[PDB]
Amino acid sequence: GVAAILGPSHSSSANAVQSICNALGVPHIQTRWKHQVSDNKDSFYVSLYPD
Amino acid sequence: FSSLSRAILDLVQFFKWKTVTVVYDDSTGLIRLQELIKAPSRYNLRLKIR
Repeated sequence: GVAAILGPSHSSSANAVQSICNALGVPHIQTRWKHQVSDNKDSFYVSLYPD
Repeated sequence: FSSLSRAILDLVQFFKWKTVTVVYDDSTGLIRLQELIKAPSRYNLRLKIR
């Protein structure tokens, strides 16, 4: 148990992380740019990275 | 879509086009077409995208 995870810096498993987080409701914070999937209706994520 | 891009490029050249526009849906189409997108380096092709 935590408040939130810090995302791994590579998109491949990053998607796993994210589809985990919003699946179990814990907010997710990402640092590395990922491939924005156009219709990923996830809602528990932000990214400090310059978009 | 790699080899597809080669074939498309062949078709383009066979028609001898000297201008063209590529249009996609979402940015993934880029990856889908990168090979053609690399047209200008080899032959005289000007292509644009929207």
